[PDB]
Amino acid sequence: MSFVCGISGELTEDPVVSQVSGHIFDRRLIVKFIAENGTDPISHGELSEDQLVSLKSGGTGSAPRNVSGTSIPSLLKMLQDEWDTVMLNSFSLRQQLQIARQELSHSLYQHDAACRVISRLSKELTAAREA
Amino acid sequence: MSFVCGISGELTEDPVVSQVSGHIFDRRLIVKFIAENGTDPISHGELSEDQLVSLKSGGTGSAPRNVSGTSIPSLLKMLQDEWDTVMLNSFSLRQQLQIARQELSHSLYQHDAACRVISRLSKELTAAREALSTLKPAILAKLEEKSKSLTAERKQRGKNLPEGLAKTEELAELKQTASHTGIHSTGTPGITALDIKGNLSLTGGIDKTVVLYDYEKEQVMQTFKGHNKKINAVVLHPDNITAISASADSHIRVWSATDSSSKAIIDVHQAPVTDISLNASGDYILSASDDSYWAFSDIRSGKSLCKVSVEPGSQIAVHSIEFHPDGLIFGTGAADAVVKIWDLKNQTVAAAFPGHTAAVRSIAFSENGYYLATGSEDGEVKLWDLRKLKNLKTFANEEKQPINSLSFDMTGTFLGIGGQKVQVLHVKSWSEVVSLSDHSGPVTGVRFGENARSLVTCSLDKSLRVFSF
Amino acid sequence: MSFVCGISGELTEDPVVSQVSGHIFDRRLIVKFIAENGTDPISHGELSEDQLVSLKSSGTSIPSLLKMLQDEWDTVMLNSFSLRQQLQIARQELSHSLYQHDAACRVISRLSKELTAAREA
Amino acid sequence: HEYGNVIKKVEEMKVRRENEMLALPT
Repeated sequence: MSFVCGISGELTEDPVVSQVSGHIFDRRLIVKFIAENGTDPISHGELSEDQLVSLKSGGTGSAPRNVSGTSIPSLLKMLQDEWDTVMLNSFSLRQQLQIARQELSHSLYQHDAACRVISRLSKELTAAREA
Repeated sequence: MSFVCGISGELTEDPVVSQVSGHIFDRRLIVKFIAENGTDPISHGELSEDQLVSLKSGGTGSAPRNVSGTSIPSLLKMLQDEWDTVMLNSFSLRQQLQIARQELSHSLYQHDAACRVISRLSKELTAAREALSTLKPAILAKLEEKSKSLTAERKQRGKNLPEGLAKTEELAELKQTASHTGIHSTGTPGITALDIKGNLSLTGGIDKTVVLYDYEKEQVMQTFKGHNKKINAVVLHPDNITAISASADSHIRVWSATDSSSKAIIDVHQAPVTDISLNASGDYILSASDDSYWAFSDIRSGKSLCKVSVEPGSQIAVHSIEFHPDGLIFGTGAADAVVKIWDLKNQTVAAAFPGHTAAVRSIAFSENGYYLATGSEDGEVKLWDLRKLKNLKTFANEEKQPINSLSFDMTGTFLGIGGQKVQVLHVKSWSEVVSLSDHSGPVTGVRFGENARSLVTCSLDKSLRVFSF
Repeated sequence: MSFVCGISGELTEDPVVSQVSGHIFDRRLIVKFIAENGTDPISHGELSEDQLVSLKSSGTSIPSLLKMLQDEWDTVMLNSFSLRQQLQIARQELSHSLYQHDAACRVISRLSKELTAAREA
Repeated sequence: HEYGNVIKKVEEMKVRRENEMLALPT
C-alpha cells in the first residue's frame, strides 16, 4: 500500500494511526513495539491497544484522485506565494527608499553652502585688496 | 508523507482521519461536511469534530509549474481555464445522476414486468407437473356503441363545466348540517357500506340486515333480511327502486323497495364478497371476491356471461373494483397492491399498474374518462392518466393511516377521500380544500351530491351524516 | 475587527503581534520574514516564530472574482515598479547631493587656501 | 517555499552515495 512507514522506511500493508502519534505505523510493527517499549516511537506518549485505528480506502463515494498536476488549490497556493514574495520585496524596496530619501532630505545644504561661499569670497575680495 | 483527500481527490496540506472510518480527509473540507451533515462522508456513521486524529506528518509539497504558469497573468488564465473544467465536471455529475436514476427506474420496471411472466409461467408448469404426478387412466357491438355514446356525450361536459358548480371558496366552508343515527343495532355497530341516489340511500351493517334509508325524510324506507353474514357492499340502482347487496356468505342478493322478498339471488362466488360495481347503463353488475375471480352477471336472472380469475393459477384477495364510467373497461385492486385494468370486450387484462405499497382497498374512476385514483392501507393516494397509462400526482398522510374509501364527484372536479378522517381534494389543483375528523372511528364510504353541492359520508361511529356549506 | 499588517499595509485574516515591537503583522508574512531575515521588520531586534502572539478575529461571481484578481495584481505590480523607479531617483538625487557637497568642499578648501595669501603679500 | 522539493534531489544524490559506497553509521 502506498503509505510508507515512518520508522521502517518501507511500504505498509496494515496502516495504523493513534491519537498521540502522527507518523504512520504498521500493525505488525506497533504491537511488538507496545510489548517491548510500551512507548510511542516518535512522540514518546504512552501506547495502549484502544488507541490504534486502521486506515482503509476504496469506500463508496470516495473521490477520484486528481493526477493532472494543475488544481484550483495549488494555483491559489502559488498565487499566494507570489503575493507574499512581492510584498516582502516591496517592503525592502520601500525601506531602502525611505532611508535614501531621508538622508538626502537631511543633506540639503546647497543653499546654505552657497551662502558660506558668498561670505568667503566677499571676504577674499577685501583681503585681496587691503594688502 | 504524500496524502490526498477523500472528499476532493486533491492533495492536502493538513490530512485528518475520522475515528469512525479508515478514510483520510482535508481538515477544512471534512469540518464543513460535519457542520452540515454531522456524519462520516463514506461510512455514514455519526461523526463529530472532536472524533478526528491529525496526521501531522509533513504534507504534500507544491506541484511544479507548467511552463505557461511562470507568469502571474498566465496563472490567472490557467486558473480560469481550470475553473471552467471543474464547473463543467460538477454539471456533468448532476446530469449523470439524473440519467442513472432514469435508467434504474426503467431497469426495475423491466425486471418487475419479467417477474409477472415468471409467475404466470411457473404456475403453468406446476399445473402441468401436477397433471403428470396424478395421471390416472351483438353484446360486444352494443358496448362500443354504448361506450362511444357515453364517451361522446361527455365531450360537451368536458369542454364546459356546469355553471351551477359549487365554488372552492364554498366547499372551504363545509359544516355538519344533518346527522342520522340508529340505522343499525348497537350490539353489532357500524355502517359497513353506503350508496346514495340523491336523498335516497342504502346501508349495510354487521347485524345481517339491509336497510334502505332516506336521509332527507329522516326515516327508513324499507328493510330486507335473509343474509347469513355481515354486509360488505351495497349498490342503489338509478331507477330508485332496485337495490343490490352483497354478503360474506358468498352470495349476492337483489331486492326492491316495492317488494318484501328477494328479487334475485346470484350464486356465483366461492368466498366472501368484498366489492361490487355497477355498469354505466345499469343493465349488469360486476363483482369481486376473496376467491380472486371477477364475475359479470345479470342483476335479474343471476345468469353470468363470463368469469375469469384476476390471477389465474393463484389465490389473491381482491379488495376493490370499479368500472370506467364509459363501461367498456374496469379496474381491479388486490392485496398484492397490483392494480389490473381489464377490457370487457376481450375479457382480458388491458393494463396493469404496480403502484401502492399495500392492499388497494378502494379505486375510483373520473367521469372525465381519464383521471383514475386508487387508495390503500399505506395511506397514499395517487392520480393516474389513462391516456398514457401513467401517474400524474401523489398525495398522502404522514401517519400512514389506512384509507378505506374514495369517490370522485359526479363532474370529476373533486375527489373525496375517507379513512380515519374525511378529506376532499380539488383534483385539477391537487390541493387539499378541507379536512374533517368529526367521526369517532374509521370512515366506510364517500359519496357526492349533484353539482358537488353536498357531501355524504358514513363511519363505524353508528351515524350517517351530511356536510354542506 | 479590521487589523492592518505592518509589512503589507493591508487587511489580514490572521492578525499577529510581535512582542519585540508591538506592531501587527500577518502570521504568514512575518514567519516568512523571520525565516529569511531573523529580525523584527520594524524594530530590527531579534525575533523568532515562538514570540508571535495571536490576536482575536459571501462571493459574487467567479469571473468577477477573477477580474478583481487581475486588476488587483496589476495594482500590486504597479506599486512594485514605481518603488524601483523612485528608489533609483532617490539614489540619483543622493549622488548629485553628495557631488554638490564634495564640490563645495573643494571650493571651500580652495578659497580658504587662497585667503592665506593676503597675510603674506 | 516553491522548490523545496530539492530535499529529494539530495536524497537521490544520497542514494547514489549509499548504493555503491561505504558503511552506514553504527
